[PDB]
Amino acid sequence: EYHLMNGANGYLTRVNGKYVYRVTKDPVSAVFGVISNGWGSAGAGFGPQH
Amino acid sequence: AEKIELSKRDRLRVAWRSTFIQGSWNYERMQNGGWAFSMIPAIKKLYKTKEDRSSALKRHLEFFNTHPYIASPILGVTLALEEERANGAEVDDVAIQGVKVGMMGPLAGVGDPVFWFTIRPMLGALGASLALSGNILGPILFFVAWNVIRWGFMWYTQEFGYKAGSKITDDLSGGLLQDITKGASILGMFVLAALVQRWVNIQFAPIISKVKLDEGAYIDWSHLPQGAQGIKTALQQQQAGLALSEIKVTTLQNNLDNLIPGLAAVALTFLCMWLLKKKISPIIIILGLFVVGIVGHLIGLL
Amino acid sequence: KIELSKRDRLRVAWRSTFIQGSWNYERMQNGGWAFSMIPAIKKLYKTKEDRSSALKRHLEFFNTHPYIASPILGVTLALEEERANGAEVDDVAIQGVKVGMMGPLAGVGDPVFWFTIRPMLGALGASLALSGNILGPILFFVAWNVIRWGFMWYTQEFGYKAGSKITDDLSGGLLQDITKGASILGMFVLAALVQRWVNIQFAPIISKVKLDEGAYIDWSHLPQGAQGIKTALQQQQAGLALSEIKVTTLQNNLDNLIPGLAAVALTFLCMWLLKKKISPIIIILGLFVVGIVGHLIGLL
Amino acid sequence: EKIELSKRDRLRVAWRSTFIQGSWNYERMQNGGWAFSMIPAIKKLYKTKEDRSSALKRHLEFFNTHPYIASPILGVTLALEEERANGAEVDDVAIQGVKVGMMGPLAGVGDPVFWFTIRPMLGALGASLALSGNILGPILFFVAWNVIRWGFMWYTQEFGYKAGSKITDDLSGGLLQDITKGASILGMFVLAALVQRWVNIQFAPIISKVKLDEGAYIDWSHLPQGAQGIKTALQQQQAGLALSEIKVTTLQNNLDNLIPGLAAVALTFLCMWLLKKKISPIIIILGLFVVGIVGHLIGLL
Amino acid sequence: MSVISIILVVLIAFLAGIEGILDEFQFHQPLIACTLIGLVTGNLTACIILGGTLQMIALGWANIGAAVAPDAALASVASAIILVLGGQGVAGIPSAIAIAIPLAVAGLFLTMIVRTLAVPIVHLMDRAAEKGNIRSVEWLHISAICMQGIRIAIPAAALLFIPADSVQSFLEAMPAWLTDGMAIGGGMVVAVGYALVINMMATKEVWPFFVIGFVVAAISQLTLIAIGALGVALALIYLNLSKMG
Amino acid sequence: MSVISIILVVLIAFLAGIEGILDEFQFHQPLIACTLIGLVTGNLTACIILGGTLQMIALGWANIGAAVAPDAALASVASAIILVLGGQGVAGIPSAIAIAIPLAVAGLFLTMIVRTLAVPIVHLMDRAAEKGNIRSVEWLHISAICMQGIRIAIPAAALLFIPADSVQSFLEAMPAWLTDGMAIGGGMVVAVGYALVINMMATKEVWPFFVIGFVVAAISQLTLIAIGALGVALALIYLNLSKMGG
Amino acid sequence: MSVISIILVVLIAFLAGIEGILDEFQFHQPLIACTLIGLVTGNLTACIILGGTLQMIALGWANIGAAVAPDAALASVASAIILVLGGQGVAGIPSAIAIAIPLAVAGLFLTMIVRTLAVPIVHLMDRAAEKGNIRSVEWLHISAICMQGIRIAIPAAALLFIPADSVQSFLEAMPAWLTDGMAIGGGMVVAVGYALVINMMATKEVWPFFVIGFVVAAISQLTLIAIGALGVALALIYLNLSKMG
Ligand SMILES: OC[C@H]1O[C@H](O)[C@@H](O)[C@@H](O)[C@@H]1O
Ligand SMILES: OC[C@H]1O[C@H](O)[C@@H](O)[C@@H](O)[C@@H]1O
Ligand SMILES: OC[C@H]1O[C@H](O)[C@@H](O)[C@@H](O)[C@@H]1O
Repeated sequence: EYHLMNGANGYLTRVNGKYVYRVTKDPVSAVFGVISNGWGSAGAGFGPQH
Repeated sequence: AEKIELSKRDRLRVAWRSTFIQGSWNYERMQNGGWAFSMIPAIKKLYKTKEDRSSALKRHLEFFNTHPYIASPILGVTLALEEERANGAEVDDVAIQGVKVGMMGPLAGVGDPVFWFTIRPMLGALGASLALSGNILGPILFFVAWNVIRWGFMWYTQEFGYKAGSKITDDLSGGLLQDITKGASILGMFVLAALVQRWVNIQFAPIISKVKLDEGAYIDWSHLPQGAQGIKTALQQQQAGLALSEIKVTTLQNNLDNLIPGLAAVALTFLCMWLLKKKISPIIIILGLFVVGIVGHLIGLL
Repeated sequence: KIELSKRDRLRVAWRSTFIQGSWNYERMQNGGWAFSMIPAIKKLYKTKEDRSSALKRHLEFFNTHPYIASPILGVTLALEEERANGAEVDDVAIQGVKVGMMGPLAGVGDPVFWFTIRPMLGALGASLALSGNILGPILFFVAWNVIRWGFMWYTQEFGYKAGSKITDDLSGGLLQDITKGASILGMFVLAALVQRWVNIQFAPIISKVKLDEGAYIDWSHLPQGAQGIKTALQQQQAGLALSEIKVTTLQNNLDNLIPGLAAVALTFLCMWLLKKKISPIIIILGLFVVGIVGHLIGLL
Repeated sequence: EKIELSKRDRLRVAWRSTFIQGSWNYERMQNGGWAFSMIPAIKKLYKTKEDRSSALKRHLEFFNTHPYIASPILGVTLALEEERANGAEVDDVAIQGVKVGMMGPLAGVGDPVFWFTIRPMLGALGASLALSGNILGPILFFVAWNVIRWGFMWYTQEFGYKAGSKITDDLSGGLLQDITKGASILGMFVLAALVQRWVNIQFAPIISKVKLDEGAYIDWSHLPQGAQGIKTALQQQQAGLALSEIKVTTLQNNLDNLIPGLAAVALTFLCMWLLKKKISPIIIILGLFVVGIVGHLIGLL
Repeated sequence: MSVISIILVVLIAFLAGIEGILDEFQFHQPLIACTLIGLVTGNLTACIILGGTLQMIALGWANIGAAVAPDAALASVASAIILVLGGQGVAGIPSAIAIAIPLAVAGLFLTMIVRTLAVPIVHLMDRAAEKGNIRSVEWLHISAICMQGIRIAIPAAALLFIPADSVQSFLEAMPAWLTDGMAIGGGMVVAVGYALVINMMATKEVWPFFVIGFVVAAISQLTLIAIGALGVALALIYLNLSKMG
Repeated sequence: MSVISIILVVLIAFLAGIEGILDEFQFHQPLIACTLIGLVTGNLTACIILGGTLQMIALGWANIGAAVAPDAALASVASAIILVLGGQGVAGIPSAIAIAIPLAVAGLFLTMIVRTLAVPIVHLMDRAAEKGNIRSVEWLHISAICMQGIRIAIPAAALLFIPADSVQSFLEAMPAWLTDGMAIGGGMVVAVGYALVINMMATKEVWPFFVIGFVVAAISQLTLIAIGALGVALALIYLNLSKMGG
Repeated sequence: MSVISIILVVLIAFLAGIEGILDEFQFHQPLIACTLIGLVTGNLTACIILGGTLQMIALGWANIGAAVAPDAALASVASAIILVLGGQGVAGIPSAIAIAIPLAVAGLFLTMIVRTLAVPIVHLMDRAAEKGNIRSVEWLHISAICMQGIRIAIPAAALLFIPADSVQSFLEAMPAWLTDGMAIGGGMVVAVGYALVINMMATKEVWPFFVIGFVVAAISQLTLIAIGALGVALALIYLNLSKMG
């Protein structure tokens, strides 16, 4: 129904109340996703920082 | 002999105390205890008799935020400017603050994806590939490589900022500071808008209409050919535009997306901006967001 | 000694809501202007000697956006109040100001009101209305009426306070940045509308081609029982054609250059015809005629 | 005694300038065409063979530029040579100086406007009608392209002949720098688009083949039977359910997840760096073929 | 169904007809006319959705200087009346829209008829102004407004009391050659108004923005509100950069 | 089990707690914390796979400018303690992971409280530096570091003196509508995270770029890298035009 | 099949070869070469569509300063000849395209060898110019043009005079490790020309437009004409804004 949380690979839900973690990404695919998200939000930096 | 030069030992202990730049992390003025902790040996060496150590500490106890690893260049520049200010009156508590605030932003912006989002994930994956097989070599290599890279970067950048001190300053004193600030603000707004649109997830549950579609506007599964050509017919009508079900369901999310996608996200972001401008703590806003999530799920809104 | 109190200006502004309604092809919006100036003519003039002349001068051609016409009314009222006291009869300054700010103000009001504010408010209201919420139409009506009345009253007060001095304000300044930003936004939105709101879809068929035996799904050697479904779906996702006969349309070939090419070509033809001093009624009737004949010959 | 290079000979030169290529070699590119175009001028201006050899050998050296924007250089050279013929102004370096001066910028402003701006639009417009069976497409393409080309050549040649030594002054920082800047902007835009779309370096290694949990694939073994099964599968796919139990991920997918056309721009930048090292494009093209063969051999491509 | 409901729907149709040419209160817009019709006829939520979808369709339908836009007020009123009369309150919205759209034959032409019949009204206004009769001018203006209102009121009243013999004429109009030809000709009559307003504003500096807006209007990823916001942002950036110079 | 192992585990937890805010030696990372706990408690090999899986999950979990990241240190220590307490060294890894991931509700807010309440520490630092005592600052910084280390030292010590199932049982005892509400509330904390920085920099001449960036974020054609490159190019063009006009 | 048709096809191939290097009349472009070949030997529309598809493929295929572009003229002429010879006037167009695309082997290398074979021609031209015999330099230029035409005229005649004959260029010329590698290497040879022309014009002021064009070229929603129009509009806006200072 809902994904309670998603890590670098896969995501976490509850099945019949029990918590399960399902991995749906290869380690190199997880690294690619992490790099893509990190460098796709890098532009939001460089700011005054207060 | 009266120029109180900073020896290699003093710079080395400044770099060593740089490891603790965090630890006294605050919200009102983040990362001040680390700056003072790093500057303590410098003030101890190049200031004496305790008549004005309060002034130097207060100067080095203001707001300062940046990436923990790429902060050594700022420290080297500040050490050079302070040792030059011990004899030559150049920084009247207005140049060092200016250079600090100038390099806080862009240096953090370049250090965040390089270290947290490029080096760290690759090193973690390399270590975990060995760790998944029960090999201590994985974690050992991860630790050693990360420590070597981080310490080497800090020492290299600190030493470079010491030599280039009082030279780097008169490169941002020109038209390179306003330009960098303006470009950074433009790029930051452009990317923050996309981040707000994409990464803020607000999906609305309520369903408005469950109407029955008119005849000829949907795939009538009762009259489909018996196999073989049935799939051909179904796929060709689907490609034409016919619906897959007799009942057409309309959702509030569909209407809000027809207006413009991400409207709820931008409205929530503007509300958060207003609440922060009203001097409300971010902890309160985060707890409130969790509470309204729970309530919205309870009432069927989300 | 004529005062023209705020009540009279309020009455004129209220009557300016009916600037249209007597809309005719010979002299558009000419009756509404006189209707709105009726109370000012009544108050300023007497004994019916110059009332006929006043109605004559205000019954000539005058066409502009209904909402941005309050500045013209205010400047006209200021001129009339000025010439009523002191006998500074002009009969050409009033015409000069009426025609000077009739074209540029229409061109700055048409995009902002008809093509920027109205579609935005309508989409905002329709988003809620499609969910069955009464707040959609209510918000649309309230916001539109508040904006329109506030703009009308503020601009009427502006045009009367300035007076003949507005000719300096005409050479802006603010009126030049507004006329440029509105021009940019209006060109953007009008291009989008021409792309999206003009339907010239053709339906002739260029050719019917039997594809080679590596392109269609070949619904004769397919598996059965939910295996055929999977095979067909994977083949379609790969890129194989649904049917062995490939049908190529003129519309598809035209969209290979840029979508909406016919729409922009037709709109440029319409601009060229309009610049030739051709009434839009003839162009609209001709458009209906060409649509009919294109349907007859199979082009449309 | 003035010769004056009558308009008929200028028309002949402009006509012969259509064959600026044809003797296109790798050593002195487009030089035989330059000499061939200059031949009538050498015939008229010079006589008795005592300096015809010198005039030819001077116009037989390196000359590389866009074929269409070469009429300005042709007219400037015509004016300079005509002026030198009557007045004893032997330079042998002023004409070479202006040739090298106009070699670079004129080619850089002519290549994107003609080959990568006018030609693709004209070709697309012609092909849209050609794809409909209407011969008006190719006819319009031919007529428009040739009219534009001949008009540009004649107008620019006449302008360059008129501004003999004033070419580098009447167009030095005005509508030359403006035309150069606009053409550079348009060419960079269109060339980036062409690099993205026209260069195919699609890799084909398989990163991983993972198995999905019992909430993702369509599960075509417990599907309903008959027309109901097709409906169920169709809406399950529309929901977002995976079509197969195995989720195959390739290197191309991961590369596109960063930005599509990454390999294309990387290869283009590598070619740029190689060219800046003074490596002839023939070696680069042969190397591209070699790496294509090898990459298919090792399965990388 | 009650006589009070009939009076109310006739009255709101008359108001929509007035506002079709007044263009001030927007009572002729579907978002208001459809909901007003539904409010006084019982079913209200079934008409608000119809008004919303019609308003989605009826965006960019402005009257620009003697270039009349199609189906100002008759589309909304007729669709709402048809929907309330025929049942299927929310299920019949596509049918109501499919009957409302081809009203360009009955919605665009008669407004031009009224606008060309208003010329003698203005002639008589000038004739009265010659004698100085102030009251006659306003009387003629009000009568012109009332005639414009009844132009829309009459078809609504015809629709309430259905002339079931009109089925003989529904398909009597020669099919395809007339009905579909007029339907496909009605989808391009907004081009005249768009061309006129583009002629109103055209300079060497704003044509590239027209090109940009035409290009970025590709198939269904950006809503009209997104395009409008993009245009506003581009205009603001251009004005700021112009001020910098 | 043994006492010396208990002090060793507590000390490892303290190191992980201080390095969860220090972020230098990565002693808080699962790859190191889980390995150290497995080494000091006996079974070491069975804890390396736990660290590997948790590090695979925990990539891209870094704090970015007052936007704290979940479960930096507490997840690894709690998972290792749970794994070693309940036996099944190689079979209990999935359960340890499924308990680690929802430990955000106990780690993120836990570090946020100490992070917020460190402000009076710096206030006292300023007050003591008003006179010029270096020792007071050098004492207060270390006390803050140790105080943040206690944040992870305490729950790890408490897990060793509690039944080896309590946290798991508690986590699966939730009303099952609380989890959905928490999930849909955690998808909006990025809103306030971005609101802070938007308030940090926002001017009349950069809001149009916000509008343009919001509009061009349409559904699934342009990647985030492409949007960033577009923003950089637009910024460069704007700067060039501003300089040329001026 | 007629002698006149064969002669005219060979002549058209010769013209395509000449304009392949001349690049002035564009007789080498598919839109013209394919249409002329089709007009000469019966089926004209069938070749017109094929020329249209090839022109859609052959956009951005220009030679830039010793960076030759693939299949300037040989692909179009060979595809037209194979289409007219093999029947299937419109149905065989995808097959003709699939055979024309990997003819880069026969096109690029065959024009490169001719281009390096013209250096001795220019040496003879210099030798003749040294004697002052200006009547021979033009003859050598015409001979070079004629050989550039012949390099494409010959393969067309070879294709015409052989329906299938001995297919060894169809069997052994494709070891299935060389034909596919060469096919995938032929899809990147335009990168050398693109890199050269980008090197020709590149400043820190125009690189952001390169970034914008690269980004805005996402997967299959904007056509190339739209991208070019966007570039022209952006250039005009930039020039107008820069001239304000
Ligand atoms: O713009 C000219 C003006 O002409 C008429 O008065 C009406 O159609 C207005 O809506 C329009 O704005
Ligand atoms: O990016 C700014 C900087 O802020 C804080 O110091 C920490 O969260 C760092 O991890 C972060 O990099
Ligand atoms: O631009 C340099 C120029 O070099 C050669 O002459 C030809 O390839 C031309 O097409 C090219 O334009």
